[PDB]
Amino acid sequence: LQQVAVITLGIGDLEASARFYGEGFGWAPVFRNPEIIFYQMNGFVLATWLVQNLQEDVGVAVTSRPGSMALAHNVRAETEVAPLMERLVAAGGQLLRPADAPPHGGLRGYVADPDGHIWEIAFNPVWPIGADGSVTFAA
Amino acid sequence: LQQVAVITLGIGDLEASARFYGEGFGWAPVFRNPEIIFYQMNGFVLATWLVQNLQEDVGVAVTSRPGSMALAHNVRAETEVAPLMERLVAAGGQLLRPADAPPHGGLRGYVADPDGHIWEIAFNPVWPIGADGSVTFAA
Repeated sequence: LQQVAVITLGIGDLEASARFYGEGFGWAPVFRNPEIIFYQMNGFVLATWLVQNLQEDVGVAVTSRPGSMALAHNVRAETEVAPLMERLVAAGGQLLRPADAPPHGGLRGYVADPDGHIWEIAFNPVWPIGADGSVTFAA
Repeated sequence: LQQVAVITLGIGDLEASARFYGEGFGWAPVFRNPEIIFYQMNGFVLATWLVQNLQEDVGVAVTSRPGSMALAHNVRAETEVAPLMERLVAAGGQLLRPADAPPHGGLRGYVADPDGHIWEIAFNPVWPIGADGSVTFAA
């Protein structure tokens, strides 16, 4: 089945990460200990694990730097993009691209978390957002 | 709201990537063009976009190498971990860690896609998997 159970991001400091996701996104953890934090998302779990521990679990050297990837958070109105991005920046985020209209229409910007993981904050009215998140592609 | 709308992975070759996700995971795209492929997942969309295009959209230099992250796919029985991993490897995946029992119990291994993005194939009976994916953390 087409499923992702957990998105795990390697991080360097739990407090800094918790600040970004908690004070920036307004998310609350479902689990937390000195090495990992879990947030219940729309169909899966987001985990922020200290890099040393992630690397240890994989068994091979895993870089601490962000990679070729971006996670998008879609909002319900164009007026929500800018405000949310400001909140992320105020919570330790690094502004990468101020919100503007992408080729595929709508409005989107980019902000990276404290560890460099890229987040796209976007308004894309073409893709339905269900009652409890659940985003579905639509032509 | 606690939501991820899209997980975008930067890739170098669509055919190689499509082979891994299609022949390895058995997933089918909902959208595809010469630069990007979208797969409808459990509450969100997985996108594999040519790195040049991803970098262009963010506006800043974005590495082509994988980063400090891992995506997990949870199976419904311990006997499914090994077979699925073999299929991923046969589809171009790189075996990083043969399946074994992690500290938190269960069974899990790691295989990276053609571009280096790390996938954990795991059996974790403690976390419920709903009718259409939807994985939820449970103590």
